[PDB]
Amino acid sequence: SALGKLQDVVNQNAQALNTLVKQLSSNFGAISSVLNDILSRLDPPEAEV
Amino acid sequence: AYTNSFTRGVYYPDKVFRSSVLHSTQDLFLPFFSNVTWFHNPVLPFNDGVYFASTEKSNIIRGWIFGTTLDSKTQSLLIVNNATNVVIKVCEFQFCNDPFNNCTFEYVSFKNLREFVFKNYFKIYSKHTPINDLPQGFSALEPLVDLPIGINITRFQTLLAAYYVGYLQPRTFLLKYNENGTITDAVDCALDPLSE
Amino acid sequence: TKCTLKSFTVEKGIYQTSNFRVQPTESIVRFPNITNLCPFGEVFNATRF
Amino acid sequence: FQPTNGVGYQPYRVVVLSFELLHAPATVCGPKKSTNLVKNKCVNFNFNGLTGTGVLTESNKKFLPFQQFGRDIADTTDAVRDPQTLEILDITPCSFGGVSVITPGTNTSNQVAVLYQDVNCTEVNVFQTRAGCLIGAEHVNNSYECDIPIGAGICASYQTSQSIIA
Ligand SMILES: *[C@@H]1O[C@H](CO)[C@@H](O)[C@H](O)[C@H]1NC(C)=O
Ligand SMILES: *[C@@H]1O[C@H](CO)[C@@H](O)[C@H](O)[C@H]1NC(C)=O
Ligand SMILES: *[C@@H]1O[C@H](CO)[C@@H](O)[C@H](O)[C@H]1NC(C)=O
Ligand SMILES: *[C@@H]1O[C@H](CO)[C@@H](O)[C@H](O)[C@H]1NC(C)=O
Ligand SMILES: *[C@@H]1O[C@H](CO)[C@@H](O)[C@H](O)[C@H]1NC(C)=O
Ligand SMILES: *[C@@H]1O[C@H](CO)[C@@H](O)[C@H](O)[C@H]1NC(C)=O
Repeated sequence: SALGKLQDVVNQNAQALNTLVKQLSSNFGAISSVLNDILSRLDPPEAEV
Repeated sequence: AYTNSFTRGVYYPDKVFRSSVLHSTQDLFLPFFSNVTWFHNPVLPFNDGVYFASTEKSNIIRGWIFGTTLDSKTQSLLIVNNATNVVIKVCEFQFCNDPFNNCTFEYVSFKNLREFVFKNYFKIYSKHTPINDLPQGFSALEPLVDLPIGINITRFQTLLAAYYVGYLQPRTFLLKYNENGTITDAVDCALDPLSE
Repeated sequence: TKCTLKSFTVEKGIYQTSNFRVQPTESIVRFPNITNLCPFGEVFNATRF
Repeated sequence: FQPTNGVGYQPYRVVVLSFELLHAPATVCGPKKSTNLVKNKCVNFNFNGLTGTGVLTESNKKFLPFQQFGRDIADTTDAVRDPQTLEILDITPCSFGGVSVITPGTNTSNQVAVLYQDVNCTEVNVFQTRAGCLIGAEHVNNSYECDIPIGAGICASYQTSQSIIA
């Protein structure tokens, strides 16, 4: 437990990367979090929005 | 009569496979240390789910009955084991108050603990553990059947040892998948400060 | 390199220019062995109408 | 119904199909084509439910009898059970990565050497380093001061008719 400083740098960067990745599964107010899914389901004009 | 649902009532909520990771999922689970209604006959409600269990010896418990009006007016599912096979039907029967039409569906194929979970279309989970008064401890439930019958249910009953009736609630848990993908332990994420 | 630097001369070094990316050669589709067929043989090849 | 009539009075058998759709999950669905299985190529798979692009390879993971997918610590698809023959395949996204252009100054020579980052250097005189796939530079056994840094301890330089050494 003396090496907390280095452990802290490693842990902080790991958590940043994991949050960045898990942002992929959010809708932000759109229909579906998958791109091809909206391209197939919704018409191009709606898919644009 | 009542008893205390210590730790039981956990079922693999989906089909994915995870190894040695602590997953955190929100769904309808049976709250830990809850109140189970000790029985040894009548109808019961179907609020949002059931934790039907049993500590049987000579298969006194045979089957279930579901449905809204519980007789001829709507359809009413019926699972039965008549010592041959589990003859499932969905025929809108005219029922008898002491047992022991269009059919949109059919099918024909103390030391026993047959834990079961039912919910809505219709899903079932089960687990058949040897036992020897509800034993503490932990055991997950594998999903053995799904039925796309679209029936509307609000009540149920039992055909004809003792059984118990939980009631699921929408509570977040914390599951411990082991390395084989087997749930080995869970933590009710709202039970008490330590658990939060 | 000359184009990304906006220059006609580049001093010695190592610059990053583009993004190597393999392309998906062919699509594939998989579904369980189709069985449990409908009994149309009983509707059309029935003895008596 | 007499057999010597014309086709006008001749009997006809009629079957009428009524496709009813109520708000139910549509149990009566048709067949689904299932192409052959190809491995070890960046392909665009669509298994029974899920889609995506990858490189399918025979794995050794042991699912449970009813499980279908596998996921990573970051909630990403990693293994799929072949719904026809129950063999569990992995999923490795086919390689991408940056492209760097090692060069002495244009004031010296027009020769360069490319470095594809993080590839097995068989997916594109051709050196394979711990950094990537170096293309266009001789591999010396010597060791001099680092002129152009690359990574993992490799350094390249323009030396003796001359060329680029790493
Ligand atoms: C419900 O649970 C409490 C404690 O959790 C217990 O004291 C009580 O007897 C149980 N039954 C009823 C009807 O309250
Ligand atoms: C159970 O019920 C089904 C449906 O009525 C019937 O076909 C079967 O013979 C029954 N089994 C026995 C042992 O009576
Ligand atoms: C089922 O019945 C309840 C009332 O008992 C009603 O609110 C609900 O809409 C019904 N659902 C279906 C699918 O019939
Ligand atoms: C996991 O599965 C293997 C397969 O036989 C079994 O031997 C082992 O006991 C299981 N549990 C653990 C913790 O490895
Ligand atoms: C660099 O360019 C200048 C022209 O501006 C030239 O006189 C000089 O010799 C060049 N040096 C080298 C090392 O190429
Ligand atoms: C590159 O691919 C070949 C053939 O697939 C393989 O034999 C070799 O081991 C690979 N290189 C590395 C570093 O894995």
